[PDB]
Amino acid sequence: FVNQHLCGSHLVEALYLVCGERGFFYTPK
Amino acid sequence: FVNQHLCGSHLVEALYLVCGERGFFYTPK
Amino acid sequence: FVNQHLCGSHLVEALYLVCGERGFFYTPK
Amino acid sequence: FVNQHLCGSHLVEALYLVCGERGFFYTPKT
Amino acid sequence: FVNQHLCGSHLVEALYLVCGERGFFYTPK
Amino acid sequence: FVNQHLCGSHLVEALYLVCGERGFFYTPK
Amino acid sequence: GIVEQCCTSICSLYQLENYCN
Amino acid sequence: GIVEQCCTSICSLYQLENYCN
Amino acid sequence: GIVEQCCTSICSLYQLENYCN
Amino acid sequence: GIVEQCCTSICSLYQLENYCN
Amino acid sequence: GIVEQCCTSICSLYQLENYCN
Amino acid sequence: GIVEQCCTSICSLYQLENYCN
Ligand SMILES: Cc1cccc(O)c1
Ligand SMILES: Cc1cccc(O)c1
Ligand SMILES: Cc1cccc(O)c1
Ligand SMILES: Cc1cccc(O)c1
Ligand SMILES: Cc1cccc(O)c1
Ligand SMILES: Cc1cccc(O)c1
Ligand SMILES: Cc1cccc(O)c1
Ligand SMILES: [Cl-]
Ligand SMILES: [Cl-]
Ligand code: NA
Ligand SMILES: [Zn+2]
Ligand SMILES: [Zn+2]
Repeated sequence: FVNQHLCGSHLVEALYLVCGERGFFYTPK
Repeated sequence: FVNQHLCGSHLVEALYLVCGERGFFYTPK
Repeated sequence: FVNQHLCGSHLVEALYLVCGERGFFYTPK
Repeated sequence: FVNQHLCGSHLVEALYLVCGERGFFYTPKT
Repeated sequence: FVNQHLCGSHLVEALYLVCGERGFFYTPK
Repeated sequence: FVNQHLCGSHLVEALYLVCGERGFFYTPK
Repeated sequence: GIVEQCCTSICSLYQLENYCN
Repeated sequence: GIVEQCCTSICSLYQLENYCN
Repeated sequence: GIVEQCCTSICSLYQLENYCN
Repeated sequence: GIVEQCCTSICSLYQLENYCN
Repeated sequence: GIVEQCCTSICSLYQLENYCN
Repeated sequence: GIVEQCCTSICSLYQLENYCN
């Protein structure tokens, strides 16, 4: 639902910063 | 490079929205 | 309502991306 | 260009906050 | 809570804009 | 260009994440 | 409108495009 | 704090300005 | 346009208010 | 997944790192 | 990579789709 | 200041902690 959708947008930003050069895969499920 | 860092942050948010349930991979490498 | 405020912030950014050169009106009401 | 694209993304968020309940109109047309 | 975490992320961006040259302190406690 | 404004916008969100409950201080100096 | 429709359940980008000018 | 004060009811710009330096 | 007016130099709150509905 | 794990309760930076490539 | 391809010049949402998995 | 130190060369999350309270 929308809450999970909003949370996910912030999660990918955090991963971007935390993972740096390593990169990351984002799998919502 | 900070300009690339900033661009990357926006790219990740664009990918999150465009890919949806499919998810995406962000490998800046 | 703050939840709606936060939802809107994200809607606005998605519209910016999806609408492109067409632009958009954000009319909460 | 990319710079204007990045700038615009922030402009819409500033307009969202500035305008509040009134809402706003965003057009990148020169 | 995550809702609080999400709300805070937006609050700091709003403070960044409203405070301008004055800057601000974000003290969640 | 508004590069310094854009940079600060991202710095603030990164500080929010990095600093947690300690919070942070943002001064555009 | 957009709020009633998209804050309640997830709108796809296609659905959001409806609100474009 | 600002969280308790602005995360349920929307704070106006003036209310936010109270947290500026 | 707004990008021309606000992306080279920063726009004031008053200048951004021009675009509110 | 990361949603289930981190959208109910807050994940630290260290825990998010668990999801990096 | 996506950086070289999309930060040097703008990528359409259609081009960004290449990075969905 | 943080702008002088972090807006040309990327500050590591480690470096950014210098600006925490
Ligand atoms: C992209 C987006 C943001 C917020 C709500 C939605 O339904 C969709
Ligand atoms: C602008 C803003 C963001 C988050 C909560 C608020 O009350 C106000
Ligand atoms: C990106 C941005 C935000 C606010 C004012 C501006 O002129 C530009
Ligand atoms: C940084 C962050 C964002 C969203 C959810 C989390 O648990 C953590
Ligand atoms: C949507 C988006 C963000 C940043 C760069 C791009 O080319 C495209
Ligand atoms: C390129 C693209 C992807 C998804 C929805 C759209 O309206 C456009
Ligand atoms: C995380 C971040 C944002 C902006 C500039 C930096 O050096 C680092
Ligand atoms: Cl949110
Ligand atoms: Cl930016
Ligand atoms: Na690895
Ligand atoms: Zn940006
Ligand atoms: Zn949010």
